[PDB]
Amino acid sequence: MKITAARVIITCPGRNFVTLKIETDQGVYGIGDATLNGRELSVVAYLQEHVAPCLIGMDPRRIEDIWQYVYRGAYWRRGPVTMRAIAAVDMALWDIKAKMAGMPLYQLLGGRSRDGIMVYGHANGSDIAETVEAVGHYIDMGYKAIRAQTGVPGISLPSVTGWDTRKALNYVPKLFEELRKTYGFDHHLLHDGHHRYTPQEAANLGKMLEPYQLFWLEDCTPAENQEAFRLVRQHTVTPLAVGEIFNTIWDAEDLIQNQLIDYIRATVVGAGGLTHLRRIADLASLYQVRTGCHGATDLSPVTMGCALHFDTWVPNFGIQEYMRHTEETDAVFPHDYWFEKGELFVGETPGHGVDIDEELAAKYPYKPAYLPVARLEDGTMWNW
Amino acid sequence: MKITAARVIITCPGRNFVTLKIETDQGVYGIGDATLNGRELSVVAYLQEHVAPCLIGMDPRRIEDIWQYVYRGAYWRRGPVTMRAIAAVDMALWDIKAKMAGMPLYQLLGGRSRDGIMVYGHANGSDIAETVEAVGHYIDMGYKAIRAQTGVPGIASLPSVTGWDTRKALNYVPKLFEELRKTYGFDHHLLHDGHHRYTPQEAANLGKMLEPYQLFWLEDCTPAENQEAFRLVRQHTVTPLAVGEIFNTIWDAEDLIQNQLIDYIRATVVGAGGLTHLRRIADLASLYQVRTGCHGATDLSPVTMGCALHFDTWVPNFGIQEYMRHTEETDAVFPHDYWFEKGELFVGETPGHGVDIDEELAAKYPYKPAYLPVARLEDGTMWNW
Ligand SMILES: O=C(O)[C@@H](O)[C@@H](O)[C@H](O)[C@H](O)CO
Ligand SMILES: O=C(O)[C@@H](O)[C@@H](O)[C@H](O)[C@H](O)CO
Ligand SMILES: [Mg+2]
Ligand SMILES: [Mg+2]
Repeated sequence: MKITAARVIITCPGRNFVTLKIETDQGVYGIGDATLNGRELSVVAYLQEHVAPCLIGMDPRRIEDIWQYVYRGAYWRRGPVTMRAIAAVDMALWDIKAKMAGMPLYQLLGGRSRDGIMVYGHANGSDIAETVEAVGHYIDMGYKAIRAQTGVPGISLPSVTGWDTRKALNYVPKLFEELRKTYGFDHHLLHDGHHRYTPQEAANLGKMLEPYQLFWLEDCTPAENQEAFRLVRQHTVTPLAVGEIFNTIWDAEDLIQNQLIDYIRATVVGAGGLTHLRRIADLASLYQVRTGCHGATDLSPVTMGCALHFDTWVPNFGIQEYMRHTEETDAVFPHDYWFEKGELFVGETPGHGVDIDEELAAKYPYKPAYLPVARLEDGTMWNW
Repeated sequence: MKITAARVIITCPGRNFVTLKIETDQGVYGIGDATLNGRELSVVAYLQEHVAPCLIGMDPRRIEDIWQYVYRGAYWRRGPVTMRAIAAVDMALWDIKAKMAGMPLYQLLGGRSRDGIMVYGHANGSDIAETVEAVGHYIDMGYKAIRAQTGVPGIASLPSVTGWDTRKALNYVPKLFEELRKTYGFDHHLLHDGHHRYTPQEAANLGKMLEPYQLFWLEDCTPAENQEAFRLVRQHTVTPLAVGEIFNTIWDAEDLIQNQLIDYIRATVVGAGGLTHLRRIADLASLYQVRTGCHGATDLSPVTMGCALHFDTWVPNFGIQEYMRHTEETDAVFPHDYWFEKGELFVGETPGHGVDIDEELAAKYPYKPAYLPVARLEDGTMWNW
């Protein structure tokens, strides 16, 4: 058996999405997500100009060998661009293998460990009053868990957002106090610090959030230096989550082994496919750390398909982030998974259950779009 | 003052090179290297399609701000492609800054700490005898330091596949160095590149066997994604350790340095985010007496070498600089102010990093796909080349 083509397909039905389709001399084919929000074309070139030509002629059934080949062979290892390409390949290969085996992907990983996949919604508001109402809305819809984010009163090319930590420190804890007073403690409440705090400030925020029993406080402080979470972990029992921007297990080995986090957010597209995410989930499992896969809209339905198959099997499953795609996106990427009363469900279609309608995809041309950047009040470049 | 253009130039005068040229509304312009061997076009896209557009209109004098902007603004941080793009931008801006100051770059970093820059050459051979001969040649050319690599007897359009067997290497390599010292004595720095082929225990074993031959260093003995991998090596041998040519940020070497597991950090100006970031890596290293030993193979353009030599000229904890000669064509395409003489490199007094690019001449050498090799164990196992 041989790979006869590895094509990259770009479409923009609501936002940019890059897909890889691996074709074989047998007919069966597979697709993988390679979308890197804000730097999409870098992965396209990585795949088309470099990886693709090497895949031709290889035996697609050798998922592990090809993963190692693309990972080690690159010589310059790890990285956002590099791992996205590897993930796209890995996803396409597992898709092919599941199809050939005639089973939905989760069966190959080890079968299902659960039925539905708990997810959390995005309750946003310009202020507390508005955010509180938004959480009520997600509660009405059947969500067992809701992430609450609020604007802080007083706070194409990349947009520029402002930030001031002291204002956030004084406001955010009031949001959650109001949420608990209003809705009680029967719901999982989450918060994304979005890399804005130093370890000490994160420790301060976490301790102030303790009486509100949050499901987790995410990406509280930049994690390039994994020891950064030590101070936070030492000063608070608020659950900690991190990892959406991670691309390999090395970005989290110390956070996990030193028990500095409760949820690992790495995704199938961000951390090199099922092959590598599995290793990350395994290490986490040893320390009772659970999966809490990132799932914003900049991850295509292909990723969500693969993520749900993963979530259906993984023992130490924690939760799955869920952001709805547009109708156009859903048309370009027909899939076998659906939402129902706060839970996602993966179908029984062989492969990861997702496909790409190339003809329809061609009707939505690439359109550049950047993620925002943040600056402090004095103009200092900060973390968005 | 504003950036009016940030163009990417591709040329292949002997091998592929990617260059970024930042222009301003003041006449002065700067260039930086963005070459990532075997994956060149991904950096071209990263820069061309995403970063360049954002640079238009920014104040080129704000080197730190722009570095932080591209580094943090990317959201998805670190990585070989990401850092190569950032390094190119940084090099071009420091180049512009030094030109505007009317001084060669090293003056801005803090002035020269030395005259010449010691380099080491590449003595290779298919077997010990041939390799011993090559070392003698390099010694004849006046090299004070020589890296000696030998093929082991029992062991470009697309990735070539090379074979590997650790046991055979372990039995053969120590004999190379034993022969070298017996033939040339100990009045020469001798270096060896393990090139990621060994596990930590095997590297400890190799290092220990090499101890009698006093090596200047044993480089990249074992994969370092897990910085703890050098702990076993360091605890079992006194042979000096070097690592880092494939690193792209200070976070790839933080623990290696602070836990004193290495003696030389090999990170480069193009691999680790430019002068701005490499300086931070050098500063951390000096606190533990770790010295610089910047990688410098041919896949790094003269723009990188120029920047590296300015950095080497200033940095106090300088150790050594790798030097692989570029082809005449490459030297013609990239006019530069630095030269070699009796085992040392010297950077010139030309304002900026002293390097430039002849765009008209560069256009005469079309890009040509070329990959690095891959290695597989005897049983077919994908390994580290
Ligand atoms: O946790 C989250 O949902 C956010 O961090 C993401 O929306 C993130 O900002 C985007 O995925 C970046 O592309
Ligand atoms: O230390 C060295 O000289 C080698 O490791 C390099 O030639 C390396 O193989 C290449 O620079 C990779 O592009
Ligand atoms: Mg987040
Ligand atoms: Mg090397």
